Amino acid sequence: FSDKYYRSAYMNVDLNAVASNFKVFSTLHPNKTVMAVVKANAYGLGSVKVARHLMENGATFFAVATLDEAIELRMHGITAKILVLGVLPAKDIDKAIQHRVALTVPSKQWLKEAIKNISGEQEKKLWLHIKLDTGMGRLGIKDTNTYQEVIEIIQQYEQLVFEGVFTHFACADEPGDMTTEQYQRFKDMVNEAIKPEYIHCQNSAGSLLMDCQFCNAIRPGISLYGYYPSEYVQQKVKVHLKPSVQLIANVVQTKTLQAGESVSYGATYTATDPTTIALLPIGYADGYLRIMQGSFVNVNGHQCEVIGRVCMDQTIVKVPDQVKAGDSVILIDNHRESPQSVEVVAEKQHTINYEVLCNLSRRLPRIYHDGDQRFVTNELLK
Amino acid sequence: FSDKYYRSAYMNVDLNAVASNFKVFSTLHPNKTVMAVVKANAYGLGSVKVARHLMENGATFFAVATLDEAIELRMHGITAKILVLGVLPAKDIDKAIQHRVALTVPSKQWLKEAIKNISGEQEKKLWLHIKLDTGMGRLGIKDTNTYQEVIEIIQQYEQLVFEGVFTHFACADEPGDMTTEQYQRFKDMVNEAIKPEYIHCQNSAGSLLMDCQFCNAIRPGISLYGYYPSEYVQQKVKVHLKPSVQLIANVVQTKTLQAGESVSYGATYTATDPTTIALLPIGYADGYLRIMQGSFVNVNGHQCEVIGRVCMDQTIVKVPDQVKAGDSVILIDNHRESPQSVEVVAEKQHTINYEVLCNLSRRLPRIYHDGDQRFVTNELLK
Ligand SMILES: *Cc1c(COP(=O)(O)O)cnc(CCC#C)c1O
Ligand SMILES: *Cc1c(COP(=O)(O)O)cnc(CCC#C)c1O
Ligand SMILES: [Cl-]
Ligand code: NA
Ligand code: NA
Ligand code: NA
Ligand code: NA
Ligand code: NA
Ligand code: NA
Repeated sequence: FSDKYYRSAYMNVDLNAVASNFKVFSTLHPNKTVMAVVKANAYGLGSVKVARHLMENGATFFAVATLDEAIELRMHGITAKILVLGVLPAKDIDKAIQHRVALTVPSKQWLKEAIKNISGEQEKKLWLHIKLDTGMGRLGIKDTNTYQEVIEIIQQYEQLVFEGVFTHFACADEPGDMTTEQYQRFKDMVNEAIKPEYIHCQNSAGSLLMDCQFCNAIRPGISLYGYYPSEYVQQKVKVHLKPSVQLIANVVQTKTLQAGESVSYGATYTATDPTTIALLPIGYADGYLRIMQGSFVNVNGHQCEVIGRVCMDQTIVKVPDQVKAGDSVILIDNHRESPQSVEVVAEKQHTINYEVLCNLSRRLPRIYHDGDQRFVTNELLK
Repeated sequence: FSDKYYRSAYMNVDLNAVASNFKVFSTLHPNKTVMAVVKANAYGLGSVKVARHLMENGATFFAVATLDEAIELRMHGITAKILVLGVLPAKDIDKAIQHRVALTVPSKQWLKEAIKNISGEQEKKLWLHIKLDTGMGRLGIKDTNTYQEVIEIIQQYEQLVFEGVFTHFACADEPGDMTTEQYQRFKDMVNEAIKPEYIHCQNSAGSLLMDCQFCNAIRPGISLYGYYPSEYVQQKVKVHLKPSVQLIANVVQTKTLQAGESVSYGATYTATDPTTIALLPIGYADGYLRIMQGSFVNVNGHQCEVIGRVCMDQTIVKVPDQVKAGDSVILIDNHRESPQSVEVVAEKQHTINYEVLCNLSRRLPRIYHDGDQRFVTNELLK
């Protein structure tokens, strides 16, 4: 029954906006493969639906964080190339081979362990992308000799393929020399060995700000979904990105508080004079976190304050008398210049747009728009 | 049956602890039905597994927030009584009837609309619990005349059953007279009409701090899972609750930063002298939010600082030289007196324990423990 929902709170996900943003990247980098980053459930949009729609618009390569994410894509019909960006436990190597998923090599020791765990039951090629650390300081190979040795090991085993090499920028969304230094260091390492088929270093910020002619693939994530990685990037670039997400809830009913009556846990809001309130069927278990108290939402065109504590499943809003049961409320709006933009919500949460999206929980249905056609995913009813 | 998982980051969920906490409440209130609150996926633990286990230990009644949650329980074999605590859209009334789910009545107008939407295709009884507002100030009937009229409407339709009446405390977890006042107001209203089968007002805090002899059912949520609703409640009561959750990740690999090398986005941590770091395969898309930077985690017995920005899928920790790949890291510990307790994590997040648990995302497998038996749910592969 996963195409039905029974509470009027949901995310609208505009797949046409996503496809449009993908085309912007394709057009900016016409000689590169766009390796769409759909990790973390496509940043809360739903990786299965996003990846399927992107394949219909010409995507041929995805990146995810974990093998679970890659297998989830394979099980739901994705036949594109997939790279797992995290480090797979070596004992699970045969599953990556079986499912035709490319893996990240973080170190020489990982590769040696992976080789020891290949049983021979899965005989297909293992596709490998070697990760270089050029300044991010997480896992990755830092020295050129190690990079060369890993390639030489791969060359001694017919089953192992050196498919790609990559790095990742730490500060591409802010001004400074770090990004150019990382890119030059990447080239310096990659130029000391045979070149693989895929060479990639650019996230959304990198892809929006630099050509990087040396690379032949890019890895945009957040900007596919229609968000600039930072304000600095938005200010620097001319390309228009289309926000893909709205968060909507309908007023269940309105109620009148009299002077001296409080609302919600802790009695943290008390009416001074007759005040109309609206109850919304959404709360912090949906990802509309407690810190959202004091924000404004858009109730049928009116800017209305969230008052009292946000509850697990319910949120209270102070509203004008015209507001009635069934009115639509936009809590996250699909426009950057909006008091309900993802960025404004991120500022209220003292965080970044990425986290606002990731917070949106499994309890929210996703309602996908593709042209006239509409599709609903409700994870609870799987 | 049991799912596989391919990244070493997970939640341990101790079902024995949950059953033990349920028994504490049954023993505190031996003449009451314990209506176990398993809304929001049992506060992140997994409502299907929790509810099944509680039924095996004598639970006969659950409460959830939404009809989707109730149907999810029914589809996975739960045959207990279930009350939806939120307001169902009136158009969906036949689905509640079909699935034998009790509904909350918030107002006379809702009931009239619900009645208009009953088609006759589902002929089974519709079980109703009337919600009274005694101070919480959300939806609910606040006046006695309206309460009586709603009961009189229910009495005109053979299909409709007045099964229960309830209210909810705003401030039961803090000192003050509000809770006693609400309880007396509840009794004053309920005593003006015929009494239904179920009479309930106590959440975890209410159940721990008051007998409420007038009521014949209680609605504990967070304390079933082993957490006190507040520090005040913990300080006031002698009953020991057993925490049910650990959040675990294994070190993928360690690495040495030299002086002047930075880590993660924004280069927000720079080593002053040779520093060993560990990479953990968990991040803010898992619910370990960015604000956790600067916290301590427990790496194989050693207290270790989270350094640099927490990423979507990866977290960096500063570690002693003894730490190696594969070491277990406790990020949330199943002990209240711990620097990794849920309450300490909640303080770092500037929130409450409830939200820390709700934040734990669908990407984390839940590994259930029942004695020596172990069972895994991994939503990505479901
Ligand atoms: C998430 C991520 C991206 C996309 O970043 P945004 O465009 O959303 O800012 C690109 N590359 C990697 C690989 C790093 C590794 C391993 C990501 O993790
Ligand atoms: C969540 C909730 C509970 C349980 O609260 P805790 O024990 O976890 O503090 C009890 N009752 C209601 C009904 C309110 C309504 C409608 C809950 O929503
Ligand atoms: Cl990295
Ligand atoms: Na080879
Ligand atoms: Na190129
Ligand atoms: Na709460
Ligand atoms: Na009746
Ligand atoms: Na980030
Ligand atoms: Na979350």
